[PDB]
Amino acid sequence: MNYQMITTDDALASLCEAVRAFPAIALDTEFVRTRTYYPQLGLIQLFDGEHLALIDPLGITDWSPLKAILRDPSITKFLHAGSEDLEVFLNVFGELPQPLIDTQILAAFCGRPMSWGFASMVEEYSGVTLDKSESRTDWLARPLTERQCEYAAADVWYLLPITAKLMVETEASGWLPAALDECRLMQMRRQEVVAPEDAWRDITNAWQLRTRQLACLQLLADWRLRKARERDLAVNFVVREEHLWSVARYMPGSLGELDSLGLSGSEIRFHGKTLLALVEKAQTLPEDALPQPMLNLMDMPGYRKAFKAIKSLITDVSETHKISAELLASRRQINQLLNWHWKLKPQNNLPELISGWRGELMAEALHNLLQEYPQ
Ligand SMILES: [Zn+2]
Ligand SMILES: [Zn+2]
Ligand SMILES: [Zn+2]
Ligand SMILES: [Zn+2]
Ligand SMILES: [Zn+2]
Repeated sequence: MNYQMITTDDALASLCEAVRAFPAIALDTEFVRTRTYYPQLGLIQLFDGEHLALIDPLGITDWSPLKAILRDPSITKFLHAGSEDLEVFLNVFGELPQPLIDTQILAAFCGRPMSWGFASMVEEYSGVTLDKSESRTDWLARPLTERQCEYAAADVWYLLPITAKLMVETEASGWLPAALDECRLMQMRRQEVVAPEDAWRDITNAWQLRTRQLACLQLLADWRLRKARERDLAVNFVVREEHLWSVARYMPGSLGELDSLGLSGSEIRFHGKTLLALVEKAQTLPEDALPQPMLNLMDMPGYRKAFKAIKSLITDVSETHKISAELLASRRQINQLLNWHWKLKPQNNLPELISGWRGELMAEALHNLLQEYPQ
């Protein structure tokens, strides 16, 4: 297994010139989890069957050649368990590769766990036991060690042959259309960008607040997300989630009160004045500018009965179509459908359970079931 380190624009351009003739490439990335808002990318790996490249983002300035490869419809891009990879791709390229297929998703439609690990999959198809000794290392350290490079290279080297095997297995089972739609769905979700004004909607206990308190949370979460993106710090390193909620709930009027609420010395010295000003702003906001209270799905009449009924339906669909119930519907997706049914919150698209491949399988049954619960 021979790999090439690519750290210059010219080398990247040369690589892509050769790769463009191939029908598919295996991709992967390595990044570290720190306190930054955007993950710190340490490496991108690519393999077309002949060229195995380890691309060092620190040495690249012009990504154009690779972005061209990544959007080329004649080159199928493959990865395994790529949720985080999608995040990194959007941050460095501004767009996701297409067409892009995830072997973990293909395997799930073939009967494997939605969380089937790369090493396990490689063991199954190649009989090779991967070395995980370099999995949790510092991908930003330089130069990377030979062992690190080998680990990174193996993630695409062994993936390519498996992509061909799984594409055949998935097609042979009749689930390829569904698997590709599912891959598209994950990609669409990752592309969604949260506007600062909507940051509050993702705080899971925001529903417990009254109108004035919620107006405060909206302003606070908007400010925090913008600050996080400005400083490149995860939102909780700006102001802890619990602390931000407390400011919204208790509507403090002094720095002394922020201390009483538990905010740290750093949060107070850097953001105290701002937080208090946001509270005051919400306090003086005109009622016609206040947000509507949230409707806790769990407190809607019939919720528990409907949830149980849907779970039961999913089980029947699962046994009939010989597909995992977890793949058919997660708790998140069931709640998404019920939030839609009862119009408990704004949703951009139709619920996943009654759209795309899932809808084709059970939308009729789900709509029939929902007739038992008043909108
Ligand atoms: Zn060239
Ligand atoms: Zn080359
Ligand atoms: Zn990955
Ligand atoms: Zn990897
Ligand atoms: Zn500011």
